[PDB]
Amino acid sequence: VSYPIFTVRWVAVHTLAVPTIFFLGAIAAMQFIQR
Amino acid sequence: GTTGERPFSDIITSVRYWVIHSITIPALFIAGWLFVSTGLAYDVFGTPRPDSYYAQEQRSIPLVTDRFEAKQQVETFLEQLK
Amino acid sequence: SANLWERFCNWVTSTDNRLYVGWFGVIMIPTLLAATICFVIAFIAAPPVDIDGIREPVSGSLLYGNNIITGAVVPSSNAIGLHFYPIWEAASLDEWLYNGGPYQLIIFHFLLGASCYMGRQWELSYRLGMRPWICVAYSAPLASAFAVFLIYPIGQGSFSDGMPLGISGTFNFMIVFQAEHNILMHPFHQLGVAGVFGGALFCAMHGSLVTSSLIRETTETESANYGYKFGQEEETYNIVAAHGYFGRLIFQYASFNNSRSLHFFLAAWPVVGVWFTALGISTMAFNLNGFNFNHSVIDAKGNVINTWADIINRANLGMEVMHERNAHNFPLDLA
Amino acid sequence: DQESSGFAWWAGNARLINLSGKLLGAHVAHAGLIVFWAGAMTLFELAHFIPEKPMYEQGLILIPHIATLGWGVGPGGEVVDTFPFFVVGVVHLISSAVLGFGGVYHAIRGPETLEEYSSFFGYDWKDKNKMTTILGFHLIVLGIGALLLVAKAMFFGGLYDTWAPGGGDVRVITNPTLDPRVIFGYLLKSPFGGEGWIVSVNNLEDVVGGHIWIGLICIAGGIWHILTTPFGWARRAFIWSGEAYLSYSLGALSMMGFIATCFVWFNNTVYPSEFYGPTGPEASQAQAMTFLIRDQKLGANVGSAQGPTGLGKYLMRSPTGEIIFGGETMRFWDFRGPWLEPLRGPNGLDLNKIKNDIQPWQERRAAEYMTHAPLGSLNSVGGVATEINSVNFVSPRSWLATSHFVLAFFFLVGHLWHAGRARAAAAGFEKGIDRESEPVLSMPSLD
Amino acid sequence: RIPLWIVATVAGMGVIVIVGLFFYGAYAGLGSSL
Amino acid sequence: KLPEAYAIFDPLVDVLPVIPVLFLALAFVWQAAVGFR
Amino acid sequence: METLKITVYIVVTFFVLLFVFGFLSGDPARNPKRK
Amino acid sequence: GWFDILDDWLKRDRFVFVGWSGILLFPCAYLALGGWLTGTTFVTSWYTHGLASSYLEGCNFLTVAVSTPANSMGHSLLLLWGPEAQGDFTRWCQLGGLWTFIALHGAFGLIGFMLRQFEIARLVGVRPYNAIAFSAPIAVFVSVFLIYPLGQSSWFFAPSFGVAAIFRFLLFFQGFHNWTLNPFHMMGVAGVLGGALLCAIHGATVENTLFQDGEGASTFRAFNPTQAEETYSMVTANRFWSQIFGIAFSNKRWLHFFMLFVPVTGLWMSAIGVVGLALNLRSYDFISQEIRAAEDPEFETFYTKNLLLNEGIRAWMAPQDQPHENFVFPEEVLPRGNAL
Amino acid sequence: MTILFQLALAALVILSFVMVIGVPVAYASPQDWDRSKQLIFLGSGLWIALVLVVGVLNFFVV
Ligand code: CLA
Ligand code: CLA
Ligand code: CLA
Ligand SMILES: C=Cc1c(C)c2cc3nc(c4c5[nH]c(cc6nc(cc1[nH]2)C(C)=C6CC)c(C)c5C(=O)[C@@H]4C(=O)OC)[C@@H](CCC(=O)OC/C=C(\C)CCC[C@H](C)CCC[C@H](C)CCCC(C)C)[C@@H]3C
Ligand SMILES: CC1=C(/C=C/C(C)=C/C=C/C(C)=C/C=C/C=C(C)/C=C/C=C(C)/C=C/C2=C(C)CCCC2(C)C)C(C)(C)CCC1
Ligand SMILES: CC1=C(/C=C/C(C)=C/C=C/C(C)=C/C=C/C=C(C)/C=C/C=C(C)/C=C/C2=C(C)CCCC2(C)C)C(C)(C)CCC1
Ligand SMILES: CC1=C(/C=C/C(C)=C/C=C/C(C)=C/C=C/C=C(C)/C=C/C=C(C)/C=C/C2=C(C)CCCC2(C)C)C(C)(C)CCC1
Ligand SMILES: [Ca+2]
Ligand SMILES: [Fe+2]
Repeated sequence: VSYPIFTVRWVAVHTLAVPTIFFLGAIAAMQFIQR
Repeated sequence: GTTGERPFSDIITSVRYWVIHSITIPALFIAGWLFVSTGLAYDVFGTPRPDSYYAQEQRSIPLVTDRFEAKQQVETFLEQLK
Repeated sequence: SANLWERFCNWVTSTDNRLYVGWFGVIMIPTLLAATICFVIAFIAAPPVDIDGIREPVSGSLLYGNNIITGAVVPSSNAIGLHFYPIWEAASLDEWLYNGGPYQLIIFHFLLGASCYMGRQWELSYRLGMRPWICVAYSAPLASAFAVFLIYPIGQGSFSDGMPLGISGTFNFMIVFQAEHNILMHPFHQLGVAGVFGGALFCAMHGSLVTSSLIRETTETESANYGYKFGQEEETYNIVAAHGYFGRLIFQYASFNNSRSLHFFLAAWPVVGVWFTALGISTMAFNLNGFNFNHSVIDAKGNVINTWADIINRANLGMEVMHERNAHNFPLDLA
Repeated sequence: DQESSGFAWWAGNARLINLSGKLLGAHVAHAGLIVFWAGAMTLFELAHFIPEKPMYEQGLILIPHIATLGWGVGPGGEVVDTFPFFVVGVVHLISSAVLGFGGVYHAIRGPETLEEYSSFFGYDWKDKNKMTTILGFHLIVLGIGALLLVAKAMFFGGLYDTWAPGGGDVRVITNPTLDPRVIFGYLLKSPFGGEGWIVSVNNLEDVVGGHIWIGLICIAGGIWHILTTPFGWARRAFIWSGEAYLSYSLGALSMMGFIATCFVWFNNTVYPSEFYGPTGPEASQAQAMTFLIRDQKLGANVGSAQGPTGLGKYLMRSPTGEIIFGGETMRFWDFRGPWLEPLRGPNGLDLNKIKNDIQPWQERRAAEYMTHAPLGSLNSVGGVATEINSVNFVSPRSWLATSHFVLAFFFLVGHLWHAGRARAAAAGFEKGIDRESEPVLSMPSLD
Repeated sequence: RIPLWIVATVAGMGVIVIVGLFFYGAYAGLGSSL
Repeated sequence: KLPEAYAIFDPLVDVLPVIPVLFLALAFVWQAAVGFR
Repeated sequence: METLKITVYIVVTFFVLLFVFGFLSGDPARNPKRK
Repeated sequence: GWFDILDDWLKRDRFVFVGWSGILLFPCAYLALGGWLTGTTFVTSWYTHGLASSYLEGCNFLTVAVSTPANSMGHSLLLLWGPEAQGDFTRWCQLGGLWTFIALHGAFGLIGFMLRQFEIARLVGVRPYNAIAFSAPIAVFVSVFLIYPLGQSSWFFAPSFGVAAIFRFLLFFQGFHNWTLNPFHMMGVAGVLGGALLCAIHGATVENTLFQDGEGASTFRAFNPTQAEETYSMVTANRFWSQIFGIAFSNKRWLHFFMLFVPVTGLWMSAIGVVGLALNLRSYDFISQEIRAAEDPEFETFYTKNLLLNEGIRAWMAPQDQPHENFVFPEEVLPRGNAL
Repeated sequence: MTILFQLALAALVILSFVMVIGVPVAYASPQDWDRSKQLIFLGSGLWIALVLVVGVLNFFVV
């Protein structure tokens, strides 16, 4: 089939995906903040 | 029933997908890592750095005590922090 | 005849007896009647019972100053501990009552019958040629009644501890348990809540959805219920129209469509979850308590920064301190 | 195998209910994970174990077992030589490769059915006899194992003895308790307070004698079975199904699982407490010991001292009259331990002794225990829930008893699950009610 | 192209790592008790 | 207390206990590759 | 008080007996059709 | 005229339905779950209360939260551009703006999601007993996170969006309101707790009453997602229970309505109760008991016992839990048992 | 002596690792189950010897 590349669902799946990873990276960074 | 639009099983399996994301994902991960790493996060969200809760003494908590003049109050609170 | 025993065994096993007395039921029946009858009397009339070890008798019965909400059957004494205190071990009923004899009689009996009640919940299924496992779903509550009435005491060393048979003393068991184990902060309870909270959530869903897709078979001026007939041939609602909506509420695959796969998720979620709380009480029975984050997040100089975990503990101390005011002689609560 | 032919993926291992060859590899491979563990973990313990720091203060649970058998301990459980530990740990870690090799092999290369590959090893579930045989062997295998203990005690080094006359220390038992009376007594002893059940056993003579009295019973059975078949009632009683066989053996374990959770939580003898922490009641006892001493050694007259309720802070009586320790501890007046007995008399804790026979070794041992009671959080933070951080510790006695109640329980659930399934797979309806012939539909209504 | 059973396990072991780095953070971290 | 010689294995010795968990996890990788027949 | 102990045991034994035998009485048998 | 062109677009059967309702449900919902996730890892509760409430501070999943605003704030909406924040986003974060932000957005988010259940239902043509059922949770959240506080002094006393930050809200209630003794909470429980029992006894009854419609054991497949005969036997079930509990269903239509009424009703009673605690109109004591215990010092019931626990919970907690009150309780005042 | 021993014990590690990935893939891959028959026999015998070697070498060290 000829499925589209950018759909409404893609807008959704990214609004939660992009922030998350951004956070998982930020949060993974704290593990080294000390004193 | 009615099954529409680009499927996930396929998309996850698509070589193009990882081509595209094996840049984006870690990009975000390192982008946020720096958000904390740089100490930017702190300043964005007025969150105290381990060395900024009480100035050497003041075993007293910096508690906002009134709306309206609330902000000016917080400012001076950081002030005292020397 | 044909030797009454042969016959007896057929009645006991009758598949068509109003109430299925079974082989398990041969115990469940007298055990539960001893418990239930002693409870009902104990709760109405019954002297104050020296619950803790001291001599500060607590009255739980109605005729002694209580109402349904405050009344209860008080736990056997602490001086008794884990020792077996039946009526014949008392010098007189009065002794038996003052020391809390009724409790032991009532719980050992309820736990015995409630177990056979679990066994009975299998026997009948077998006798009816149906699949088993119903009795395994009921092992959650039982496991919780076992934890709270038998396991917790075996750990702590006395039946004086271990939830008392009464509405308000049940709240007591809790408010104290917290202070002693910080349960709200234990994985097993949180799973207990996800189970009990979740269970309800889904009970509303299932009940909701189905009701929402009943097939029009009644006027506007007559119950929707009449649209169904006991034992009727086929289904009574559109399991596809149901999924047709729920699927679209969240998203197609984030939904059910297989009655069997849906109904199992209904009996597994709360059962698995409730099992855990039973395993929590049974676990915290040996003093592996909830999480402890008191004085974490310390700052740069060493000042303790306090997190919500501390306001918690602060309220827990208050409990720890006032509870059993006259029963302590030394610094640490190791019992 | 496949689903559209066997069972279902998440039910995989039942696809092997009839493929003994593989079902052997399953059993072998697994029986390797256990050894592997026993081994891999003992070294993990040892690698961290600190020669002179209480074992209980180091999260050990395997080494403690080896020590109790009398291996590298000496007086008071002094951890005299670590080697026996290293030794035991590795042997297992290797024997895991062996067993591991068998499993992987027997469940892949080897025949997936012992049918013709060897008629002696092949087996039939319903074969109400080849089972009684296999059982028999194993029943003998266990017996040899039990007797091994008696050996380690009566011949090779002895075992640990908290009750050691001189004081905790390895001791060679040479007077096993023979005689059914004493031995079997423990069998029908109430499990309730005071008279404990099997969990009593306060001396190694009995532990040893009791085991001697086992093979010479367990093997006696291992034979009787390789030489017979279930009688009449036996057959018209149980369900002879592979799954059903499992069930019975499932409940078995579960039942013991509790008997164990109780043992490690109450017994002082076969769990030294010098290697494990102090019993729960033990610690609640020692806090009184600690303060009956501190206050006496300060002017107080403990015998007459009267507390807030009128019971006497330090000493009060039990329901049967014995003089015990006061406070909530009135519930643990059943605790018996080395450090305390010398203060006991014929009517209970004697005053004269207490008043002037309390050696320092007790005052500090009593202190050690009250500060190492079985209390802590999940994240291992020793003490009451309201305690502050530092001193992370959780008694082995807790960890053990806790884990096993979970296992023990779930297995009882497991028992029902299978005993209930195999008991209906037999009558044959474990897949649904027969539309065409619903038993219910042919039964007189009750109304 | 890329198999499911290989996209999974990779990601799976992946999250086991980040969630493990988190579990390490419990000790040593700021949320440590030292 | 790991005899000196072997003390070059500390790091390894430290990880061995977890291996067993892995098996259950590998058994899931297997079925995933076999498409959960 | 002793008499009460006797009674109870007699009573408890009666039922414990019935239970054990009742199952020994070939329970598997009781069901629609034991395949 | 284009309204329709739009309506058409919105009501298109996509992966994730949208709808007019979605023009509200998503803008908010996300925006709320988003703020939580933010505040949970980045913003602090130091100027508001006096604790670390996020990850960046050292808190873990259990101990983190988006803690309510200072008491001195009042019932102020805390609009980023309002008298307080004065537009400054960061300070907004410090005074506790993130709380009213989550509260209010989540609020309209539950309004949105219900309209959805009502929009999708109208379309797909089914009865709306799922938007009706969902009123139960609106009640809970609308009374516990909105009404309650509006009845007290400020927002500072509302739950705080945190795991422990809630367990605290629990104990506080037990300690100051003596909630567990409230008939309305009791019903609340009786419903959540029994709604769980229904949701598990029914699930098990169905699964162990299934007819055989397959050959294997994994009977999940035996169910044709397509119509026809019931998959289990209601007749056999009704029989089981009736002989093993005396009572038993026998009207799938009633059974499933009960399953909607039980858990829904109980959370409603649960709500009414709290609407009461907003005015401190609690069910704290039984006077008949107090009068007796005042006069006779030997009268003790599990009732009185629990009341002392409360005295303790308040005495020791209050201080660090209500900073704006500058409480100072000398050790000699702290009520305590013996020894402990 | 330790050189010998360490490297000896270190051999028993890599060989074991190799066995582990092998034997399985071996038994599982009929594609030359005649070649591995040999190979495996090597690993097995060799492994055992290695163990026995390290056993004795341990004593010359500790
Ligand atoms: C004593 C050993 C034992 C043995 C040999 C068996 C053997 C069997 N079981 Mg039983 N079972 C047992 C104990 C045992 N069981 C117990 C104690 C329970 C209660 C929980 C069950 C519950 C049970 C159920 C519910 C079912 C079986 C089934 C089966 C059969 C198929 C096996 C299978 O489906 O594997 C596949 C296994 C898996 C899907 C993976 C294991 C998954 C568990 C839940 C994970 C636990 C892992 C670990 C402890 C937790 C991880 C850490 C956590 C903190 C994240 C097989 C005959 C099935 C059957 O067909 O019955 C005849 C079936 O449906 N069993
Ligand atoms: C650890 C315990 C365990 C064990 C011993 C077994 C054993 C077995 N399983 Mg079960 N299984 C388990 C857990 C276990 N399973 C769990 C948790 C699940 C749920 C996911 C299943 C699900 C399952 C299914 C769905 C099926 C089986 C089948 C089988 C049998 C055939 C094996 C096979 O097909 O391999 C396939 C071969 C491979 C792809 C190779 C796997 C790699 C090897 C075995 C490991 C090597 C180990 C180690 C790394 C090396 C040591 C080497 C050293 C000694 C030199 C075998 C008896 C099958 C069956 O019933 O057959 C009729 C089947 O269809 N199992
Ligand atoms: C490894 C364990 C083991 C196992 C699994 C078996 C299994 C079996 N034995 Mg063997 N046996 C063993 C060890 C074992 N035995 C030993 C060590 C000996 C001593 C040499 C014997 C001596 C022996 C004899 C003499 C006989 C058997 C028989 C049997 C078979 C059926 C009998 C039966 O189970 O009745 C189950 C029991 C009852 C119906 C009685 C219930 C009533 C009692 C009094 C109460 C039990 C209550 C308990 C104490 C409390 C806990 C209960 C719990 C639920 C809470 C069965 C295959 C019989 C057979 O068929 O011969 C081959 C037989 O006649 N066995
Ligand atoms: C125990 C907690 C509990 C939770 C977490 C919960 C959750 C949910 N229930 C839903 C539905 C339902 N629940 C129902 C009955 C019940 N639900 C109950 C209890 C709960 N229900 C109970 C007791 C009942 C009575 C039986 C019904 C009848 C339905 C549905 O029809 C519906 C569903 O579809 O079923 C699956 C889903 C609605 C999604 C949504 O509204 O998006 C819109 C809103 C969003 C995304 C914003 C969140 C809004 C809130 C106010 C903000 C919270 C703030 C943070 C995001 C999170 C807090 C953090 C914590 C640490 C405290 C959602 C998953
Ligand atoms: C069938 C099957 C299965 C299973 C499996 C199993 C169960 C396995 C096992 C395995 C095993 C069970 C293995 C083992 C191995 C071992 C080894 C390989 C070892 C080695 C050792 C060594 C080497 C030693 C030495 C040393 C020392 C002395 C010191 C120093 C250090 C060291 C460690 C080096 C699965 C699920 C996957 C899937 C399906 C099928
Ligand atoms: C090294 C060594 C040794 C040995 C070893 C062994 C024996 C091993 C084994 C191992 C193993 C045995 C491993 C394993 C691993 C695994 C893994 C890593 C897994 C993973 C998984 C995952 C990640 C999954 C996922 C998923 C999901 C999430 C979803 C659904 C689907 C799936 C399932 C896909 C010795 C001792 C000699 C010494 C030296 C060293
Ligand atoms: C606030 C705000 C805003 C916005 C924002 C947003 C919208 C955000 C978002 C965000 C997000 C959206 C985030 C996220 C994050 C996430 C995370 C961080 C996650 C994590 C996770 C995890 C860690 C997991 C894990 C697990 C579990 C739970 C279970 C199972 C298993 C596992 C292990 C996998 C604005 C500008 C308007 C304004 C101002 C305010
Ligand atoms: Ca190390
Ligand atoms: Fe239903």
